[PDB]
Amino acid sequence: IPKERLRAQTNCILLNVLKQGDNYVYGIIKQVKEASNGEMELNEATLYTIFDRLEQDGIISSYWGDESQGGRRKYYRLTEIGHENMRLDIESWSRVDKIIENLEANKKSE
Amino acid sequence: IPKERLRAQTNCILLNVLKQGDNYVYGIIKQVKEASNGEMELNEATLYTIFDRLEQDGIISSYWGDESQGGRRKYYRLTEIGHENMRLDIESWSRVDKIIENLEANKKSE
Repeated sequence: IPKERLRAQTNCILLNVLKQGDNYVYGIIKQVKEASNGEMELNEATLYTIFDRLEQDGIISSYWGDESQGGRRKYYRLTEIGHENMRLDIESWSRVDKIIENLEANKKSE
Repeated sequence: IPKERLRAQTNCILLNVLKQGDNYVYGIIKQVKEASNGEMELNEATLYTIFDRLEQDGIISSYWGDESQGGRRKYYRLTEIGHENMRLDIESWSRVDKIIENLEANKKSE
């Protein structure tokens, strides 16, 4: 319950980083540290566990980057399904919020 | 994934009904039908499955109502833990949204 809340919120934050453009682990981790004012310092193990599921479910794809450094670097991209699922999320959840303000309003009536 | 999104959103809507005051199945189902403009017509089986978990985890409590009708009627109440968990949710998720607008802003910088 305290770990389940986080799981969703981490996943949400990570996918929004990939919304800003394709990225690789440390690029993501440093961006998250920055935008969360140091609160959320992500682990590589955590990020890869989450990314390994997301890739399986077709929400993100991985590809090899430019190797003009003399080394491998895995980039991550938000797929088509993942863009769509991200849109439906905002659609569903704003609808929910309309349904809730209607229940707070049906109180005022009754 | 399409069923997991709903599970969370149903749970959220149901707990907000119990925010408006203690209630019993059909009172809840009719209120949800109303505030969702007929879209969400809940099943008793569904509602009770969800409520049986929520009660186990201590988020809601059940009690017997007034029996001046000559019949049993189970009411449901949002517990202390459940009020707190509902507050933390809004706390965490608005923070998340700050973290996201910061990632959409760190783009504009870079």
